[PDB]
Amino acid sequence: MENDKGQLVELYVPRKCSATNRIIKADDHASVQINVAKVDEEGRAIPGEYVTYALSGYVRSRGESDDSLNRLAQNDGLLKNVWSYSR
Amino acid sequence: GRVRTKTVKRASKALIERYYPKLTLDFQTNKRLCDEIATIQSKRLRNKIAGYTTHLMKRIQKGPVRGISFKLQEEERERKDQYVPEVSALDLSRLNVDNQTSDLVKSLGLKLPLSVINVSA
Amino acid sequence: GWVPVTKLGRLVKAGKITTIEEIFLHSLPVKEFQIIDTLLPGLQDEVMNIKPVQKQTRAGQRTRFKAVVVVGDSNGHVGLGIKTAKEVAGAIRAGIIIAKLSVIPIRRGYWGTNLGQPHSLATKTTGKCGSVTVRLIPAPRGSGIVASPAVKKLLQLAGVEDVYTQSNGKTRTLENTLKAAFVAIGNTYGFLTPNLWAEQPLPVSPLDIYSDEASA
Amino acid sequence: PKKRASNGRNKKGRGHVKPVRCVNCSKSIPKDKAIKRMAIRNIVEAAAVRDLSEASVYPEYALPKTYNKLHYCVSCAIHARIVRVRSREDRKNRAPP
Amino acid sequence: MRAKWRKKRTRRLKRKRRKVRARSK
Amino acid sequence: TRSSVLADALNAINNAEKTGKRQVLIRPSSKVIIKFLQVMQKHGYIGEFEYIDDHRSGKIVVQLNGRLNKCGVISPRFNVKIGDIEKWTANLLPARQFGYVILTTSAGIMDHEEARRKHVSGKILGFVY
Amino acid sequence: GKGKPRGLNSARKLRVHRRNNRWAENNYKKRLLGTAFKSSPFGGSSHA
Amino acid sequence: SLPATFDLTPEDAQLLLAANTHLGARNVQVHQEPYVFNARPDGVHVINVGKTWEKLVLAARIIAAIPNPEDVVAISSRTFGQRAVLKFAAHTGATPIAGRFTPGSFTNYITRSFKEPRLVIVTDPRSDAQAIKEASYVNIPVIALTDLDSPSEFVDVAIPCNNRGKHSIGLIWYLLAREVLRLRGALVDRTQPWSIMPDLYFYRDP
RNA sequence: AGGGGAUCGAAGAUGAUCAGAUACCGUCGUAGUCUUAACCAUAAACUAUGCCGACUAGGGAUCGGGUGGUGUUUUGACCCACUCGGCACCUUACGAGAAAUCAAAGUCUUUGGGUUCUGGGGGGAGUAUGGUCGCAAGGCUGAAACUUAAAGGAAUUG
Repeated sequence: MENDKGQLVELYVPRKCSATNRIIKADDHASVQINVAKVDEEGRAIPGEYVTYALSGYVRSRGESDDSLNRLAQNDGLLKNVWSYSR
Repeated sequence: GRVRTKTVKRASKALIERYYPKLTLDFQTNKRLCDEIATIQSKRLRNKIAGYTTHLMKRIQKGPVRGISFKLQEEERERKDQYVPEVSALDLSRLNVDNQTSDLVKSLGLKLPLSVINVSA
Repeated sequence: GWVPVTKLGRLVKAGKITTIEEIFLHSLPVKEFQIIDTLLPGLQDEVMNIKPVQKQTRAGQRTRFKAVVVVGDSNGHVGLGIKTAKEVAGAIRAGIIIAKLSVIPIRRGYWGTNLGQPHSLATKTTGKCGSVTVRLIPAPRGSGIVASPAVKKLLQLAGVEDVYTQSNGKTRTLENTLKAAFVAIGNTYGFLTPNLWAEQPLPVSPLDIYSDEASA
Repeated sequence: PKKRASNGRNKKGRGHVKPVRCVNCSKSIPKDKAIKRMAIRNIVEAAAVRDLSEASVYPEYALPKTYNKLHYCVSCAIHARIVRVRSREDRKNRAPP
Repeated sequence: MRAKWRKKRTRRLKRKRRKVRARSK
Repeated sequence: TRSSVLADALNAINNAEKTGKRQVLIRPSSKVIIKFLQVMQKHGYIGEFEYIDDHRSGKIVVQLNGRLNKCGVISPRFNVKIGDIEKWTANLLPARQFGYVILTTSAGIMDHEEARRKHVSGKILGFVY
Repeated sequence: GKGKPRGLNSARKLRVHRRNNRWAENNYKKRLLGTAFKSSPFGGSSHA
Repeated sequence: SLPATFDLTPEDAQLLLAANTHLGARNVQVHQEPYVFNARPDGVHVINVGKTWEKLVLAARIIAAIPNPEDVVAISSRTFGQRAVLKFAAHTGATPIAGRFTPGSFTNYITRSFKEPRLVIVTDPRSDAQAIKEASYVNIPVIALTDLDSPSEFVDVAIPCNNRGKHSIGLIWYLLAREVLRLRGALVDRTQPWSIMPDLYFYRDP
């Protein structure tokens, strides 16, 4: 949100859940942010680097968090044969 | 009634976790240690504190008691937490698997020493 | 003096967290009232109402007091706090602390053209506590805060300049009207508008990038 | 307010349930609401078993049993300690003692 | 008084107003 | 019995998005449903969708994203003069910078801001925002 | 829906229904019956 | 994508089926259906060991992400899992919570048992519900060893496995420790086996 | 109005308790209880919850029908999986509610699927009067003067 001459007049831009694309508000205290470690050629984690995800409180409370991470992980290559689209 | 209060139960508890080697199974000796080991404000309280401690040494003789840990018992505890058999219970003594279990091995594509046996409800 | 007892409290004193926007952005829990006031030193407080309350015992009525407090910046941050205590002074003192721990932001946009600075809410929002329902609609410039005396104070201490309000239900219970207004105004950041549709990368949590400093 | 979700009886999908009479006070209570117990006891009580065996003109005579099913209305079920007032959370329990 | 017995009383009252008025009619 | 198929279609879409699902199946299809879903699509609200043929008025499958807040119908389809749109939008739109009200005119099914350009008006159908 | 018709051609039921339900109001009942001119000692005047 | 050396090796498969990690509960809940392979007669559902291992490495990778090792907390309230946790916290740096979970560990900031971790692992969500529920107030990720019928509310990575077997519970804890150590460089070669036998993680009945 | 009339039993009669007991308790006992022909049209007639339609969370048990299993005992009975239509039940809160609670009482200030019925502080009053139905008891429709600051719902501590 900008003003008549291009200046951003918004306090801050909130994140959004990966599984649902909904805003993660300030006091959504069930929400999480996972970090998945990348691996060098020798099969060892690379310090300080991740493939990051966020999941909203709603998803986690319904029990869909496990399935939604399987979808996202497999897409990004972090898993091979965990998720099948046809149920 | 002969129910001790918490100021006695806890004072005796503190003595055992810090002075197990020196306590004995005898009231009179334990009476004199509590004078050299703790500062107590009366003859009456001092007798009661020592009396319970004797009672607790008797318990520890027959077996360990919940709520009291001391240098000797914890050392013998950790020693048996390093136990491990000669051969794993997972190691092969001869592996059997159901028919459906066998199908799973095939799908994954692993070669294993499978024996199949029948199964029913 | 102050000695932290939580990871966020340590980083804030050490200066690694400088603005309150990082806390809201990552939704970190706040459990030390010193964190809020080291980042928003401009807060001003207000006690809305004080009422007595009694329970029954064999030897008569046990009387204790209830105080409501609102703290805010008049620049986009507010909080609401209620405490019950044996003395009136204590209820107020503890109410300021509970209110501060619950500071939330607000989203201010325009009613018409995007000329000048924001002056009103970005969208209609509703809030409900008990039976009271407070609804805020955008209003043009020069309208002012069209609301009852109790709710007007909360909106002034939030930074909204022009706003309409409609209420339904038993408004006379002031704790529920102020709670309903507080929920309604915080929902302004939950509502997704088309100007946020863009995808932004997730920032790395401050508690991870300054990991060593948080430990001690 | 509503105290029980079953209305204190066991009627669902039914218009009417014919009534029975309590065994202590002789009052009509619908079958599905009545408190019902089964009292099976040896005909010869325990303290008399030895004398009857010694007196039997047979060896190995099995003691006959007496069977009956008893219906109580709520008022007489409370009094006879067959059922007792029970707490909020503990009312929902269905499992016998 | 109990709602049931108040209904009964009113009914017995009407029955009598119904026969005192029948003298004139 | 079934009175408005559009009311069913938007109800299904709203309920699914509200609970997180990323797709829906709306049955039966209709021309007015396709035309409504193209306006929703043209502004990014829904995404792709497909029409399953079954010789019996067909089914549809809609791919959603998190954008949609509420989609609904206004029944009965009230007559709207040209100058009364400014009092319909002010009633059922979060603000006057986004959101649409879709109304059927002789020029076709259109959102109100395309009806202002073309200078047309007619019956009202629903809204999306 | 709710307990009223919504159809475009349902206006008559909404007029007549409401007309019937205005008689629960105390103000409406007194004014139309005109009980001021019948039972009020002042007959509807400000002073007597 | 992971190097091909991470696939399920035959040596590991012998361990997994030996410990009966592939024998599931007689009931399955909808969210766990993808982890089921086929239904034997008698109703026992065989868990797909392939997805068990693949999920196991991903859980290991999230564990290796947290910088300070003391911020990973391992809970196990039941007897079969307490020894496994104490040794998982030994070889790695995780802080264990064995025995009973004190309400207010993650929420009350003046209790002597206050832990504010970055990841928690639990052996059985049904019995460790207090830890998982409290994990939802303070934004704490959760990993859990999950049987086909266990609840999945507030659980992010579920490592499907038999959780009613003594050998099964221990082996899964043993395997994670191995993978986190390897990722961090503690162990040199992924090819060779580890020199600590899995029986160190099992529960002694006397 | 005929028939039947064993049991229980408004009325009635009695014995006892009691300050009184034209009540509860004990014993008698007519109308009634049951059937045929014809009236009445009522109830806490209750799920205190209108009907048709779509959509939204998890788990097991049961009634009817159908499909697959040559399952097992000697396709009848069972057993396992699936499906349609019912009577319900357990767990939970995305949601609703003033709460008690509720898978509908949700998809309602982000207010519109179709439709019918009813209510507007508490009393006077479901009363008076006028109609209409009934053999009668009575049913349906149903006011006004006057009076009043509270009646009332769900939970909390005593």
